[PDB]
Amino acid sequence: ADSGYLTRRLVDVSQDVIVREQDCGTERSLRVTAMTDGDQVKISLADRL
Amino acid sequence: GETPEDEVSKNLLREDLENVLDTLSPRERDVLRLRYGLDDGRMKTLEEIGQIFNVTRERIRQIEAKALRKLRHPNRNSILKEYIR
Amino acid sequence: PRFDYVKIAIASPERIRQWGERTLPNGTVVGEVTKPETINYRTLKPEMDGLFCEKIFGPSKDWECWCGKYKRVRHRGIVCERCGVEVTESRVRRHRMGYIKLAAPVTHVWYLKGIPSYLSILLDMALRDVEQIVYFNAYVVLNPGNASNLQYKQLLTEDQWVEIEDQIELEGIEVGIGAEAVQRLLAELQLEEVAEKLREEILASKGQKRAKLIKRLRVIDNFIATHSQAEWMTLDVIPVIPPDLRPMVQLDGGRFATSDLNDLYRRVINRNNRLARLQEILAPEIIVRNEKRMLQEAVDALIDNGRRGRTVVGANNRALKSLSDIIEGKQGRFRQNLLGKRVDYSGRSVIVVGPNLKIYQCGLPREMAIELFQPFVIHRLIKLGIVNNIKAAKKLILKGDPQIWSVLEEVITGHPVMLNRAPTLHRLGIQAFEPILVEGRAIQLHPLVCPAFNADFDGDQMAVHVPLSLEAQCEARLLMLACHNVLSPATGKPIVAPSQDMVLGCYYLTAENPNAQKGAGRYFAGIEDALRAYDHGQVDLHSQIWIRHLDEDVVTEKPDTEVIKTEDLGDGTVMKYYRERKIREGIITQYIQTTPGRIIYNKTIAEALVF
Amino acid sequence: AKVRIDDGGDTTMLPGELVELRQVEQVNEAMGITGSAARYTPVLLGITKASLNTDSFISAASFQETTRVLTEAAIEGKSDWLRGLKENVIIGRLIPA
Amino acid sequence: DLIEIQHASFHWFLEEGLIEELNSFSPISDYTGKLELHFLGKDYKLKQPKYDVDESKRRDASYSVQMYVPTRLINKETGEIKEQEVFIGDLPLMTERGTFIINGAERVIVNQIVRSPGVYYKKELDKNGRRTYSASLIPNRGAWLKFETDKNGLVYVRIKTRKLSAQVLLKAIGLSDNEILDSLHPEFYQKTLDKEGNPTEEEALVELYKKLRPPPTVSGGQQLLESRFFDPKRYDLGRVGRYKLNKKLRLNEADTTRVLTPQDILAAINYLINLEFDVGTTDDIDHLGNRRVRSVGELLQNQIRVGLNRLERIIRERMTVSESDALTPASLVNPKPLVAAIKEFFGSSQLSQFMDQTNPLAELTHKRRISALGPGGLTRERAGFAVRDIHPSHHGRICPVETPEGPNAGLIGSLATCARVNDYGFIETPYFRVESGRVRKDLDPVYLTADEEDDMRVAPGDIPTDEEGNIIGESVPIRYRQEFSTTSPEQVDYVAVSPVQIISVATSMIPFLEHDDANRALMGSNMQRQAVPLLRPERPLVGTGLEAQAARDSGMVIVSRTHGIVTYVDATEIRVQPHSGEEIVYPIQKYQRSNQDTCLNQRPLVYAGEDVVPGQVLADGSATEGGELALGQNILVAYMPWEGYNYEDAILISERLVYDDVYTSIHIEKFEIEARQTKLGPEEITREIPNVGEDALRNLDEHGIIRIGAWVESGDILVGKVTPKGEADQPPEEKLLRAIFGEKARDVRDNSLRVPNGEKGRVVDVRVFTREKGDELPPGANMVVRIYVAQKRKIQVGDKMAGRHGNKGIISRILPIEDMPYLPDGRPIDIALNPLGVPSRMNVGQVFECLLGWAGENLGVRFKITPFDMYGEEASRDTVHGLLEEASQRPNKDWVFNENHPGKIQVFDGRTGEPFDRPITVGQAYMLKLVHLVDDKIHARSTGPYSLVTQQPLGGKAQQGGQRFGEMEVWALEAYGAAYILQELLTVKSDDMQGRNEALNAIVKGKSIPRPGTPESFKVLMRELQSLGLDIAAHKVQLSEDGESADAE
DNA sequence: GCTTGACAAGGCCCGTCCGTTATGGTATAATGGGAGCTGTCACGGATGCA
DNA sequence: TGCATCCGTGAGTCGAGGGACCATAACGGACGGGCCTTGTCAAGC
RNA sequence: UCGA
Ligand SMILES: [Mg+2]
Ligand SMILES: [Zn+2]
Repeated sequence: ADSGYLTRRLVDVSQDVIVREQDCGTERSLRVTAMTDGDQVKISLADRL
Repeated sequence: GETPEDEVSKNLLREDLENVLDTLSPRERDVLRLRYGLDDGRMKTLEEIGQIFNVTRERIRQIEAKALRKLRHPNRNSILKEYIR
Repeated sequence: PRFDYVKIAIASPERIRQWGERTLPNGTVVGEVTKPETINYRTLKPEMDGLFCEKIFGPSKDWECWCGKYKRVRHRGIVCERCGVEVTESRVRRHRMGYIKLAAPVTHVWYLKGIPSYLSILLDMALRDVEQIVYFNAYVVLNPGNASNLQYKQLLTEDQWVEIEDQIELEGIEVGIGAEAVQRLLAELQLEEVAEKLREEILASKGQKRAKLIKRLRVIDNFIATHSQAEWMTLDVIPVIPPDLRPMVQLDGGRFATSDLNDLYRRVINRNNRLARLQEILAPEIIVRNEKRMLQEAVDALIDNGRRGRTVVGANNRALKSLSDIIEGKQGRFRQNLLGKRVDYSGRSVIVVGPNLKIYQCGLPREMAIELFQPFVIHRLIKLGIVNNIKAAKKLILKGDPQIWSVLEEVITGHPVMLNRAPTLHRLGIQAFEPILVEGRAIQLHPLVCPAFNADFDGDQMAVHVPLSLEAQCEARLLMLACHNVLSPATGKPIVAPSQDMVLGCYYLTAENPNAQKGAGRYFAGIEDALRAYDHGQVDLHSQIWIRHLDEDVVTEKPDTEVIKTEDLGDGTVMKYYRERKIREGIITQYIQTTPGRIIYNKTIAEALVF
Repeated sequence: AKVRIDDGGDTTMLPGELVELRQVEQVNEAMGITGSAARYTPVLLGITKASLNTDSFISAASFQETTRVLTEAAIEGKSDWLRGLKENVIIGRLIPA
Repeated sequence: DLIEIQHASFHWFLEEGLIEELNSFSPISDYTGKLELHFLGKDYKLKQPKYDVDESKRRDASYSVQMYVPTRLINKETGEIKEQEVFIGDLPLMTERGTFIINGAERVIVNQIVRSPGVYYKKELDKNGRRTYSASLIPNRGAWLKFETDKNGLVYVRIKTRKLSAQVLLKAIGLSDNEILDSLHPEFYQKTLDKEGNPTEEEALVELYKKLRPPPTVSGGQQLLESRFFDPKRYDLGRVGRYKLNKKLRLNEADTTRVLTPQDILAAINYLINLEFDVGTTDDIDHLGNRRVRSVGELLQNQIRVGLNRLERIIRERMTVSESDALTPASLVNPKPLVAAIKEFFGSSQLSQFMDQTNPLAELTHKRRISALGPGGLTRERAGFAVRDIHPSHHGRICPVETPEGPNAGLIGSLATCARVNDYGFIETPYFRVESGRVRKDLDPVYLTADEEDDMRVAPGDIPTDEEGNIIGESVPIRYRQEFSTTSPEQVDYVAVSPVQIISVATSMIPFLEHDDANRALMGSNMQRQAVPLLRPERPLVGTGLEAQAARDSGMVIVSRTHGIVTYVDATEIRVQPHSGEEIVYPIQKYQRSNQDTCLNQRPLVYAGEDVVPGQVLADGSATEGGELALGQNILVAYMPWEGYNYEDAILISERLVYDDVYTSIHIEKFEIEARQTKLGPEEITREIPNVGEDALRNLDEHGIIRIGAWVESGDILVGKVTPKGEADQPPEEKLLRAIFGEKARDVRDNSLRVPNGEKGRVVDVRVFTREKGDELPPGANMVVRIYVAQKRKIQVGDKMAGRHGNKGIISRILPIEDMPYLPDGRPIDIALNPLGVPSRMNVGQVFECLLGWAGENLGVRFKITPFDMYGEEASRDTVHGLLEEASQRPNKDWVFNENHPGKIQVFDGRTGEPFDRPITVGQAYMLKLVHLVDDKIHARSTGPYSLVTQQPLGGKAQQGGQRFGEMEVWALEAYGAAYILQELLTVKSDDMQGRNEALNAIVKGKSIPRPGTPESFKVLMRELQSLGLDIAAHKVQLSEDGESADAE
């Protein structure tokens, strides 16, 4: 009952997100690294790229 | 309300009832259409067909008596056989 | 038709009566509901004034009026001069709306009791202050001019107004009560001039109450851009729903199945006809004030039952269904009739595991396929010349002839069928299959699509859907087939894979049994020599077998590149010994120590990836 | 994606509303050729708050608080141009995806 | 006896419950005082019923009796006594099985658990502040007393409304300043007496009326406070409310039970003040000592109480308008508001549930359900995590295993085996006394009523004991104050009487319960209540021994009572003679319809000339073998994977289970038709129906109704009924077609009762109930025909089968006996189960059951193993492997046991004849056949009925409904590229009166058309928003034209 | 190839007949209503209370 | 101007099953005879 | 209420 109401709220907030154009021409980027949770790693850099 | 199974076959009845009427005479087909209410949405009596034509009574009755007699014979009317409900 | 955008606005009283009054070839219009009577008790015909009237909403039967003498299809588009019912179709009753003319104004419950109470924002009052004027609990000053101590829009109690009545100041002091004073307070507003009055109060001496004047300015600015009036928030004309949206049918036992909208519509007209009766015979003012308070509560319970006051009930002690309680809930018109519908050409059954089959193929029983593909079988029967119509085809289907199942076999070839299991978490819970007629009464599902549907064979039922149009068949095949859904949409990892019973068959096949060798340490000539030795009783499944394999791409657990136990033959030829390989260097030959179970596994990938 | 604009005296934009950050830079760059004013503070909305502050009143009334969305849409006079999903399902047309 | 919460509750109502309600209702007076009416409740008649037990089920009636009381109508001035018996109401009686018959359907009354009346204290922290203590004086019926205590020594009284000071209520009831402080520490009461004033006896009733009812009156303040807690017939503590007041507050007075004593309110304040001084106990709401249960004797006492109050208003409205004398007392009592009060409780209340009659195990379980819902219990939304968990006080009272999974997980419990409810409504458990480390198993138990928590030390029934000497173990695990500990055996006080005392009567039928998981034992107890009665049942070989007690208490087993000699036995009756009018007849029902479409057949067991004993089985039921219960069959099993036919919880059976009538049940369906009264003309049942020839008029006896014993198939005519029509609105196409061949249409319409799709069987009961025959009919009906059709269903592909350990599954393939694997003696294998589901769900007891039943197969001894042992590892492994060695010592059976692999043998393949590489565990499993058959899950629809408003297809198997394409199903197609499939599913398949006609015409003609119209559900929402006062419309944005579009017209 | 007198069949039309139905009246005196809510948890505004 | 209290808003998807009384005048459908209207039959132009 |  908690996961069903969470899935419904995620649909209506992102229902009009359709890929319409091919390119926009931006210059910003997102820096991604290895997801390390302290001592051990969980997601490597090869799995995020 | 009526189911769409009876409204679809009502439209298929028009495709087969007008098939046996096209093989008749053009004067014989005109009598059966305006009498029962085909292609106009309104039922007309026998005297109103006699006033738009130059022929008086007792002719439209014997034309329909001749039109209904030839359709009962088992000749060129084999598709109107299982329509009896 | 085709439209492009939908616009919603506040309905003016001239707009509500536009839907009510309709043009009729006479002197006056007849589209007003004046009586609370619905139908007659003796005959099942409605009355000439009421909520189910035929002179307002249209004829009950097709091409037949209420009084008689017009019951043919010849009269189309005329109005009977004796009764007044237009001779037309019966589908016009669900499109015509009547209206109820009130004798006193009534505030809308969505604008008063709502959040953040837009009626109290425009009046510059409080929530409890407007709620005391409405429902007749306090008086509001409408003209405090030429008075000693009086303010504009000041609440007065019942004991405070009778003291000013003894003092007549000595001028004209006008007060008001009910919605007649709120409508007068909204009609004398200054929406063009109050907008510039609040803008000079924001910049000078803002304080903590700057957001209060900002929120009031947003409501005033909306009434100038939309060209609306502030007095339209009170209701003078009440619209009426068409009668097919409040249906009144009779059950088998003789009782009638009415709706809760008919009981809420009757409470408005019964309290409106009593108010017109009390205002005619010059009733005492304590009875007219109590009658207008119940008229305010009847419309507010009709719009939103239980919003302001107590929830009214009927015969059963449940809550009555108002106009707003059919669209907001989980069982409303949005979440049960618009976003989700019950479809035709559908069915369901339990599922069983079908082995010895393929992907994109499902088992479909014969008595369920003859019902889902029923318009497709009937079309093939007339095309082949067996029958001539639908009545000859439907009698041939329900009879049970063996020629019908030969027609159904030729129809479903190439027709995709979408399979579906509730609940649908991800998008791979609805996949299309090519059905085949199987023996039994359950759906033979493939075991490889079982992690996709999250289906287990302990009571799961799956819904069956059949497309109709030619564009829907090409979308179910090119985009929704089960063979094109190997990878999951969440990650990049596949989900079509051996899961439970085929992993144990492949783990035992490529295992190492150190007791049942039966001929280990034998040299065979290639891959095909070991497959021909497994059909005989030569080698077991886990025997140590040297296989001559000239390829270098040999992967194994704990791989190595070092060479141990280097042995040199004659004429310079050196043997390169490994842990699992045996290469004759100068590469001449190469022997691989393996099991015949790993050769059958490696042969299966060769005949499946190379075609 | 949204921002809370403040100091509005030229464009009909009261301080306290939530508009997209791309729409503020589209009107500020279009007003720089004339010369006017002003500031805006970014806000973080939830998944149920950003769903009700959209440009469509049909998509917000079918989700949650039907009596509150239709009251705001009737007073402000909002208009739905049937853009995006969850409207053509209710209308009965093809989805734009 | 296992049914004592239903039999002893209705017996208390017939002698103590009905007498107490009529004594409190009497006497009544008028407005002037002319006459008085008083009843004599302890002399009622309770006359004979009208119909039989089996007759009331087929006649659609209720097994009820008429209630008559003698009534003396006296007058004050003139001396006259009018004695006359007046009819009171219709009371349905409890049958011999413990059930009621309401409208021909058997119903039970589920026992509802609520909170006990009394005072309960609770430490509450509303915020990060001081410690506040609250109170709640709960009565049986009336208003509540909630005493709270804020900071700085302020104790308040809240009587739903705003709170008020403690001195306002304590002085208005009548008290002095010296009678409060003498029985109170009074230093804490000075902080709440400073900021409260000091009111007198009359300076507190005025201020109490000003805050509760906001002019004050000196007479209005006394009538308001007395009507809440001191007036009769408006406030009741109950017999158990007086018991909980004298225990918690330690009061000296007792036996008040009617009026709230003002000295008890002073004791509740004194206990609340002392909680700040670190003395006193805080009560628990989930403790079973504070939670009561009520049954039919208590729930019926509240329905007559609210039914006699409606009768008091009419009895006072008839003795004032009629100012004349000489009137009969039989006309003063109107039975109509009291008849409708009893009929609402048995037929329209939520707590009166439909009885599950699949097998005798579900009938016994449904009469012992403990549900926390009902009119006065809890709510489905108000249930939290604490109320659904297991309390430590549930040890032996409520079953911790048997509960339904899903929505009602923990709210609907089940009573344990040895549990018993006393007269106060608390569950009790028996215990044996232990004296100096010796279990005194010589006398009766103690039956502790959950008072062993803070006082006694209780050991379970698992400790090794000696033969009357001592206890063997040195460390005995016990439970003391809801915590487990191991103490000395000389320090314990009580011990349990049985190891099955914790589990219920349905969980106790699972052998080796200690080896199975608690999650799969929850499913194994629920699947046992869904097993159908087979044609020839068979007793289990690994039974627990408790099946014989559950068969006799179900009520479907004929037992002897006379200790006589059996004389005559046939298939209908058993005639014996009693000895130390001597010929009694035991009737035997043959193929009676149940509530869940099963059979209730009884078979004779005894023979002529045999001595019987009181308590001996004379005739077993449908799902009952000789003596014990039998819900399934003992057949061979093998834990081996086949070629994908047992992949994910699937079952592979053989063909031997089909032709040997194994898992073959009889299902009796019932059809209904009625010749009602149409206002155009009366309907009658004829044989000459139009448009039906001789293809369906073969089984009618010239009356329109079928005969007995006629084989009906799908599509036949059971009752031929016609209905007159008066339309006369024929289309011009049908008028031309009829004018050619003649055959003018009649005024009747065929409304014959027909057999639904996928239904067949043999007709066994064609009982017709018409008027003028001695039976009552519903209004608007001329002839009521009831048809009972019985069919014999074998086991097929798609049926759901399960065992006693939660290993459910669905059969996917029925193989012949030559394809199944076979044992080395040549015997084939019936079921080839999958061993992969065993170690992932901890189903170890099903391996112990099949390996022990295989030892009992070769020996023929029918072991009875009780759960919850004995020596560790010497009682489960060496019992099975030790008894398998004894079966291998026979000279003909040497292949049964092997030394290398003990619980395995060598199995040969049936197709190729070669042995498998590894040995496979075989055994005799006990599988059941559930009610989830493949015939009840088949549904399909092309085009059927539609809805009334939205014009959408309906939903339901019995009314040709369509499958719902919900919101989660749209999101999958929206995530796909299927835009044309989404538009097709929403327009031409639902809610379009025009688009459905053109789409159906396109498939028959062969040319599909695009562009469907606007759906009907959007146009309904458009008219509903316009009726809310919102001017909503659709426009067009075309060039120099902004016009509104007409979607409707 | 069409036409005319004759013989009933039946739908509206216009009277009365009686069941059905809306409306007004009855004179001792009578003068503030009952039926539940009291075991859900979290968040966001709106009062109101110092 | 910040801290308590109260009210309104949400809380999974499919399927099966069962379920006071009376007097008096106005109003309207039913029945019946008269009047054209309409369908049909046998010869004769 | 009962199935997933
Ligand atoms: Mg499953
Ligand atoms: Zn008319």
